[PDB]
Amino acid sequence: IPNRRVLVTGATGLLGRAVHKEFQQNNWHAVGCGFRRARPKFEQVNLLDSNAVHHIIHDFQPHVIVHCAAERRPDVVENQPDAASQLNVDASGNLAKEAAAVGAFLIYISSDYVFDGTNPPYREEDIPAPLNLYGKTKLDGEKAVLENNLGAAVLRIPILYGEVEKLEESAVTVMFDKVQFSNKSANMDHWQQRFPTHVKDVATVCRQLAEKRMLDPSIKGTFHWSGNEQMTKYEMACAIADAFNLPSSHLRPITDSPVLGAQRPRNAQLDCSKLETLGIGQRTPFRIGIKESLWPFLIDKRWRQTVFH
Amino acid sequence: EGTFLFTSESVGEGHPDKICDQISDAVLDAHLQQDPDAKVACETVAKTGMILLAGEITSRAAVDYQKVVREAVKHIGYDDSSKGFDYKTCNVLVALEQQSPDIAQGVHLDRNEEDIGAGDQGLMFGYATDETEECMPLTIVLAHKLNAKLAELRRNGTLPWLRPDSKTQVTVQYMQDRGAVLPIRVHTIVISVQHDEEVCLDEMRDALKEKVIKAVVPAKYLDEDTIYHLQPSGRFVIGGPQGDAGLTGRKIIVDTYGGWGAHGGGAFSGKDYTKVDRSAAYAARWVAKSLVKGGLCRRVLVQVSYAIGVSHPLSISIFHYGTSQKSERELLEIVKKNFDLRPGVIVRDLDLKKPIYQRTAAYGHFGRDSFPWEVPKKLKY
Amino acid sequence: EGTFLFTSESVGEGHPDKICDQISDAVLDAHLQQDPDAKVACETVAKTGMILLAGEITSRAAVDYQKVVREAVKHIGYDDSSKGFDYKTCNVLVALEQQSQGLMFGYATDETEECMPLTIVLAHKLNAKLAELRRNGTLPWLRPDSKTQVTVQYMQDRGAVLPIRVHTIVISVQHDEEVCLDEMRDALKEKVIKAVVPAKYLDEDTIYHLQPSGRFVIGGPQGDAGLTGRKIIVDTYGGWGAHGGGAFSGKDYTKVDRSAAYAARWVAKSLVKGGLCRRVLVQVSYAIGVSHPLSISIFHYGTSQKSERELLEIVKKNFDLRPGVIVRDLDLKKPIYQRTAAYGHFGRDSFPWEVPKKLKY
Ligand SMILES: Nc1ncnc2c1ncn2[C@@H]1O[C@H](CO)[C@@H](O)[C@H]1O
Ligand SMILES: [Mg+2]
Repeated sequence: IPNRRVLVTGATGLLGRAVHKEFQQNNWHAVGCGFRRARPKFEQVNLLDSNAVHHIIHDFQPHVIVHCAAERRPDVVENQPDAASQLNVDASGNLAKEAAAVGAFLIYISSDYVFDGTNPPYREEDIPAPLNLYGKTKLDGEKAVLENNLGAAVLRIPILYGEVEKLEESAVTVMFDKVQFSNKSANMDHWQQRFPTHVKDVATVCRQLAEKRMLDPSIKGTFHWSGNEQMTKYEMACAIADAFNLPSSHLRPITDSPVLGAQRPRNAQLDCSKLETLGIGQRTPFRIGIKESLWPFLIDKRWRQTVFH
Repeated sequence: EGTFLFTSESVGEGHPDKICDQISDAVLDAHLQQDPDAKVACETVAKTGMILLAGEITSRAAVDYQKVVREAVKHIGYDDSSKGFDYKTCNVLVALEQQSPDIAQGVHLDRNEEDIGAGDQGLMFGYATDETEECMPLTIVLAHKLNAKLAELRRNGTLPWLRPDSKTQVTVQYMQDRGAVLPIRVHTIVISVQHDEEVCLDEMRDALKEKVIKAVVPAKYLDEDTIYHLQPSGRFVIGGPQGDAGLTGRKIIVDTYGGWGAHGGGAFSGKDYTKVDRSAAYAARWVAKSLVKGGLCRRVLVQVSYAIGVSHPLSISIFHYGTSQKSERELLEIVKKNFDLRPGVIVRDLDLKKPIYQRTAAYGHFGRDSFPWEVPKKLKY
Repeated sequence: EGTFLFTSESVGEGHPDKICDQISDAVLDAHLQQDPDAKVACETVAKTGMILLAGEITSRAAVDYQKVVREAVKHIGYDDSSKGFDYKTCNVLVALEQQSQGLMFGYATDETEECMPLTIVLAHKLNAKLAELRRNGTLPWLRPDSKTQVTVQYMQDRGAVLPIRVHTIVISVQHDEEVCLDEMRDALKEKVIKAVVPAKYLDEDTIYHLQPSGRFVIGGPQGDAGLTGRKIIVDTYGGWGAHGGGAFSGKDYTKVDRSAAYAARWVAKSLVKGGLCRRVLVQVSYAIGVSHPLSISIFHYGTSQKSERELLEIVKKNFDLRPGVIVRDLDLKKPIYQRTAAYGHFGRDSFPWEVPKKLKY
């Protein structure tokens, strides 16, 4: 059982599962937690509960703490704002309080939606200006984390995909049914520019970063990472089709801005020099990662996924 | 949200049906220490004060059926009137004919070992699942370890009011995951067990929960809502063969996968490799385990079938429960390219002439340490 | 293609493990006629010239075990010592001890008329057809011990399974030493297989393993010992479905292992015939302290457009699965169990649990 200890919040979720695992299988003692339904694999915690959080930090004494749990769906934020702010910003705070009060290295996972996408590619120290509320809540997190912990690291990250359990876990993986039903025609956004990023890559950067900070206390502040294949939500759908040897034709590419899309940033691309400099980072090809991530939701496989023959 | 309960039960060394599986297998071992090529279909029957052997053995061994049978019963632990059965004084009856000559000249006589035909027809299955290290389904696994623990502590001294006869049922609450299953929590546990007259329920129940269950079932699956039913309907010394009947080969779901996957009716115990009911059922398990471990599927169901006198099996079929990225045809084609499931070959791969079968006759034949069939094969493809 | 194989087996009345299954239910019938509340658990053991009976009974009925055991062994057709066994000469030992949770499955499938998997129904029916041709006379060289295996090629498809064709057929059946090896195999093809397996499934490509043992003159108890409850998968869904472990024959209706198995099957065969799903498995979890099931899980293999949510709801209206109710509906005190003890339990029109309840939902 390794010496270094790492806490991974939101480990029930897509991104946290990968970080927990990358850290663990590269010789760390790694503890995951989440309210959602942590048990039996993880520890159960309500991040809004001060003591629940305080307890498992002061009983675990972690040197690195990665913070993935948050309200991520941009729509749900504008539906329930009282809560989204409470979890993205406040929890982040309390976590950052308890983090530096245990001498621990907080890595707050953030988001490209803190930018407006009017002048890409965006660098670490460029001027944030979100267009939507999720955009702003991930940003207010960054404050609440830095104001309560000099030497915590913010790590901004684009749209995520990866080895999901339910297609809704990623805005990439959802389109899948729309790609397999070659009979039904389906529209796809061709306006907004994206950079899909595999969470197992993100988890790699997350560990890579943390370890250097175990030697070098200058590792801190804000960082960008991102996969560098640039695609629309439509272009994704056709690489997914092609990756699985499927027709992408029933896919109509709509090129107009969505009717909510003056409040969704066009190309909020990240410049990953800051990290690339320190030689951090993994970039699994989309064409591969997405095929690794989706074959369990192939219909023919999906049919045979019962409990008994 | 698509989540289910499942239950597997297990019985312990001195449950009548499992004394017969044990004794029968003990008679198999007797013959194999002397004549490794023994033909054995020993079936045991156990009622009040009786052990009857019935069947067909053909072997150059010379075997003291009285000694063998009673040493098995002794080992199991019945040794006084008070306990309900006694090795020193039980009746032992031996009705053991030779192997039908028609079967021998249809199966193995005049044939090279490798080219031996199936010892009879039928279907076998092989199951495997990623839900546990041991690669078995958690229900049956826990079920067995509870009965194993009871013995350990009866035998090692640390709870010497115990007796051989026991029955554990483990209910688990599950979740589906892209074809695989996920043990979430233990819903219910039950432990009937035989004891002597000088203990109170409240002291046994306390012991069962803290010395056995708590030290077998990982804390992570237990919670404050997990039901325990320790000594369910009270006192229990009417146990073992007393007021009973017991037959070899009646606890086959328990011997195998606890009700998961599938079974083709094959009683294992009291049989040698030539009887595919057993050898191919191990081969099947080896196959499927080697595919889960190998890393191709996450859980898989295998089926072989043979016909009497025919080495190359008549059917082979894989069901990977939607869990592999490869097709089922692709896995089948691997299995053919890596295994060879004639009995004359399997005997060699899984070393099935060794007198160690009696181990198997309790606590399940699968998911267990040191068995040949449980050591996955590295696969070329 | 996206196809697969699936083998099931079945055994004739004379097969010694099944001999015992029958004699055990025979004893249960003898008691029920005199005492419907009689509580019975009877193991039967068969070997070269010996029928042994074992285990506890509680009843009012007094029963001539000599008579039961012999009239059954005659009906099966073991009549001369030329055959290995004879109802007239065999020993009958009796060792009965007489005074005065649960998890079961039911499975049904639309792949055949009887709502059983093709494989096992052809296995069953091949043996039944031998019993016929031995009893009528038309094949006089047959004897009562038999075993069929029927491997079918299948086509997975939107949940349910379509029998394409009959891949491999095994029949081994005990014969006399007058008839040559040929006349048999030839007759097995034309008199038996031809009569059972629908013309549409057979072809040049089909495989026949007929008397693959060469000789099969020694059989019945003489060839292999026989014990009650050693064909549980033959008795039910021959490779398909799922099984708890409950052997049936010899037990009476107070053991839910038997009773609920019929209830759970009834419930299934209702649903397939009633259109609510093409294929189905009914898991019925009984609890200690609860006379009702604690849980019912309904895997319909995606062959339904109604949710599993829904189907569970249709069951709790239409059925009543506490033991005390099932004994009533299926009438399980009627001494009729010896007719279940061969040729499968689930899949014949005769039985209470095989007439699909009209589902008002
Ligand atoms: N010589 C034989 N050839 C083929 N099958 C047999 C033979 N003898 C017995 N059997 C059948 O197979 C079983 C034992 O292998 C018996 O119960 C019987 O039904
Ligand atoms: Mg058997």
